[PDB]
Amino acid sequence: LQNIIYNPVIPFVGTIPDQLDPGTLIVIRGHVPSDADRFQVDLQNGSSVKPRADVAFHFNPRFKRAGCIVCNTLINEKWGREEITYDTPFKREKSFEIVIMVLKDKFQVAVNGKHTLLYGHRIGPEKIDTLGIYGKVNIHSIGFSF
Ligand SMILES: *O[C@H]1[C@@H](O)[C@@H](CO)O[C@@H](O[C@H]2[C@H](O)[C@@H](O)[C@H](O)O[C@@H]2CO)[C@@H]1O
Repeated sequence: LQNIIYNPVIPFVGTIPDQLDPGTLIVIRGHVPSDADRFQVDLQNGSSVKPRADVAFHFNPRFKRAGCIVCNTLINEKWGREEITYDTPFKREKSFEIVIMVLKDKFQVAVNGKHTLLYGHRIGPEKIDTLGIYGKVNIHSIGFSF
Protein backbone atom coordinates (compact mmCIF):
# COMPACT_ATOMS: atom_id res chain seq x y z
CA LEU A 1 0.00 0.00 0.00
CA GLN A 2 0.89 3.61 -0.79
CA ASN A 3 0.55 7.03 0.84
CA ILE A 4 -0.02 5.46 4.28
CA ILE A 5 -1.29 7.73 7.05
CA TYR A 6 -0.56 6.51 10.61
CA ASN A 7 -2.63 7.18 13.72
CA PRO A 8 -4.51 10.21 12.42
CA VAL A 9 -6.30 12.45 14.88
CA ILE A 10 -10.08 12.14 14.55
CA PRO A 11 -11.84 14.06 13.08
CA PHE A 12 -9.57 13.42 10.08
CA VAL A 13 -9.91 15.29 6.80
CA GLY A 14 -7.29 14.57 4.14
CA THR A 15 -6.77 14.95 0.42
CA ILE A 16 -6.73 11.61 -1.39
CA PRO A 17 -3.32 11.44 -3.17
CA ASP A 18 -4.70 10.28 -6.61
CA GLN A 19 -7.99 9.87 -8.54
CA LEU A 20 -10.34 7.06 -7.55
CA ASP A 21 -10.21 5.06 -10.83
CA PRO A 22 -11.71 1.54 -11.08
CA GLY A 23 -9.67 -0.93 -9.01
CA THR A 24 -8.58 1.66 -6.43
CA LEU A 25 -8.44 0.42 -2.81
CA ILE A 26 -8.81 2.41 0.37
CA VAL A 27 -7.76 0.32 3.37
CA ILE A 28 -8.64 1.52 6.88
CA ARG A 29 -7.55 -0.35 10.04
CA GLY A 30 -9.00 0.69 13.37
CA HIS A 31 -10.88 -0.09 16.58
CA VAL A 32 -14.32 0.88 17.92
CA PRO A 33 -14.13 2.28 21.47
CA SER A 34 -16.48 1.02 24.19
CA ASP A 35 -18.39 4.32 24.25
CA ALA A 36 -19.06 4.40 20.48
CA ASP A 37 -22.53 5.15 19.15
CA ARG A 38 -21.40 5.64 15.54
CA PHE A 39 -18.58 6.66 13.27
CA GLN A 40 -18.31 7.39 9.58
CA VAL A 41 -16.03 7.24 6.60
CA ASP A 42 -16.95 9.88 3.97
CA LEU A 43 -15.60 10.18 0.41
CA GLN A 44 -16.16 13.90 -0.31
CA ASN A 45 -15.96 16.56 -2.99
CA GLY A 46 -13.65 19.05 -1.22
CA SER A 47 -13.54 19.91 2.49
CA SER A 48 -15.90 22.89 2.87
CA VAL A 49 -17.85 23.06 6.16
CA LYS A 50 -20.11 26.02 5.24
CA PRO A 51 -21.63 25.04 2.88
CA ARG A 52 -21.03 21.38 3.75
CA ALA A 53 -19.00 19.50 1.10
CA ASP A 54 -20.93 16.95 -0.99
CA VAL A 55 -20.43 13.38 0.26
CA ALA A 56 -20.40 10.92 -2.65
CA PHE A 57 -20.23 7.94 -0.26
CA HIS A 58 -21.13 8.05 3.46
CA PHE A 59 -20.28 4.77 5.17
CA ASN A 60 -21.73 4.93 8.65
CA PRO A 61 -21.63 2.07 11.16
CA ARG A 62 -24.08 2.53 14.06
CA PHE A 63 -24.00 0.52 17.31
CA LYS A 64 -27.40 0.95 19.01
CA ARG A 65 -29.24 -2.34 19.64
CA ALA A 66 -27.94 -4.99 17.17
CA GLY A 67 -26.35 -2.29 15.02
CA CYS A 68 -26.28 -1.51 11.32
CA ILE A 69 -24.40 0.29 8.59
CA VAL A 70 -26.14 3.28 6.97
CA CYS A 71 -24.89 4.31 3.52
CA ASN A 72 -25.92 7.49 1.75
CA THR A 73 -24.94 10.50 -0.36
CA LEU A 74 -25.05 14.18 0.62
CA ILE A 75 -25.79 16.58 -2.26
CA ASN A 76 -26.25 20.34 -1.74
CA GLU A 77 -26.43 19.77 2.08
CA LYS A 78 -29.32 17.34 1.70
CA TRP A 79 -29.19 13.57 2.41
CA GLY A 80 -30.59 11.17 -0.18
CA ARG A 81 -32.18 7.77 0.26
CA GLU A 82 -30.51 5.61 2.91
CA GLU A 83 -29.31 2.12 2.06
CA ILE A 84 -29.10 0.22 5.37
CA THR A 85 -27.12 -3.02 5.81
CA TYR A 86 -28.24 -4.84 8.96
CA ASP A 87 -25.75 -7.65 8.61
CA THR A 88 -23.01 -5.68 10.37
CA PRO A 89 -19.55 -7.00 11.37
CA PHE A 90 -18.72 -4.03 13.63
CA LYS A 91 -18.85 -4.16 17.42
CA ARG A 92 -17.86 -1.95 20.32
CA GLU A 93 -14.36 -2.86 21.60
CA LYS A 94 -13.48 -4.87 18.47
CA SER A 95 -10.77 -4.20 15.88
CA PHE A 96 -11.65 -3.90 12.18
CA GLU A 97 -10.28 -3.62 8.71
CA ILE A 98 -12.35 -1.83 6.05
CA VAL A 99 -11.45 -2.26 2.33
CA ILE A 100 -13.31 0.10 0.02
CA MET A 101 -12.85 -0.93 -3.60
CA VAL A 102 -13.89 1.67 -6.18
CA LEU A 103 -15.35 0.02 -9.34
CA LYS A 104 -16.88 1.63 -12.46
CA ASP A 105 -20.49 1.27 -11.31
CA LYS A 106 -20.35 0.87 -7.55
CA PHE A 107 -18.26 0.82 -4.42
CA GLN A 108 -17.55 -2.69 -3.09
CA VAL A 109 -16.77 -2.88 0.62
CA ALA A 110 -15.24 -5.75 2.59
CA VAL A 111 -14.83 -5.75 6.39
CA ASN A 112 -12.54 -8.19 8.28
CA GLY A 113 -11.86 -10.17 5.13
CA LYS A 114 -15.55 -10.74 4.21
CA HIS A 115 -17.68 -9.04 1.55
CA THR A 116 -20.08 -6.65 3.35
CA LEU A 117 -21.96 -4.35 0.93
CA LEU A 118 -22.23 -2.67 -2.49
CA TYR A 119 -23.10 1.01 -3.10
CA GLY A 120 -23.97 2.22 -6.57
CA HIS A 121 -22.44 5.59 -7.53
CA ARG A 122 -24.74 8.63 -7.29
CA ILE A 123 -22.05 11.31 -7.73
CA GLY A 124 -19.37 10.50 -10.33
CA PRO A 125 -16.41 9.04 -8.41
CA GLU A 126 -14.12 11.37 -10.38
CA LYS A 127 -15.59 14.23 -8.23
CA ILE A 128 -14.05 12.70 -5.04
CA ASP A 129 -10.82 14.21 -3.72
CA THR A 130 -11.17 14.07 0.07
CA LEU A 131 -11.40 11.38 2.76
CA GLY A 132 -13.15 12.28 6.04
CA ILE A 133 -13.36 10.12 9.17
CA TYR A 134 -15.60 11.36 12.00
CA GLY A 135 -17.17 10.15 15.23
CA LYS A 136 -16.12 7.69 17.89
CA VAL A 137 -13.39 5.61 16.33
CA ASN A 138 -9.67 4.93 16.74
CA ILE A 139 -7.80 4.73 13.39
CA HIS A 140 -4.39 3.00 13.24
CA SER A 141 -3.72 3.34 9.52
CA ILE A 142 -5.17 4.49 6.21
CA GLY A 143 -3.56 3.07 3.06
CA PHE A 144 -4.20 3.42 -0.67
CA SER A 145 -3.62 1.31 -3.75
CA PHE A 146 -4.05 3.04 -7.13
O1 LIG B 1 -25.16 12.31 10.23
C1 LIG B 1 -26.28 12.11 9.39
C2 LIG B 1 -26.03 10.94 8.44
O2 LIG B 1 -25.60 9.80 9.17
C3 LIG B 1 -27.32 10.63 7.71
C4 LIG B 1 -27.14 9.54 6.66
O3 LIG B 1 -28.36 9.42 5.94
O4 LIG B 1 -28.30 10.19 8.65
C5 LIG B 1 -28.68 11.30 9.49
O5 LIG B 1 -29.68 10.89 10.41
C6 LIG B 1 -30.94 10.53 9.84
C7 LIG B 1 -31.36 9.17 10.39
O6 LIG B 1 -30.49 8.16 9.88
C8 LIG B 1 -32.80 8.84 10.03
O7 LIG B 1 -33.23 7.66 10.72
C9 LIG B 1 -33.69 10.03 10.41
O8 LIG B 1 -35.05 9.76 10.09
O9 LIG B 1 -33.23 11.16 9.67
C10 LIG B 1 -31.97 11.61 10.17
C11 LIG B 1 -31.62 12.96 9.56
O10 LIG B 1 -31.39 12.82 8.15
C12 LIG B 1 -27.49 11.84 10.27
O11 LIG B 1 -27.78 13.09 10.89
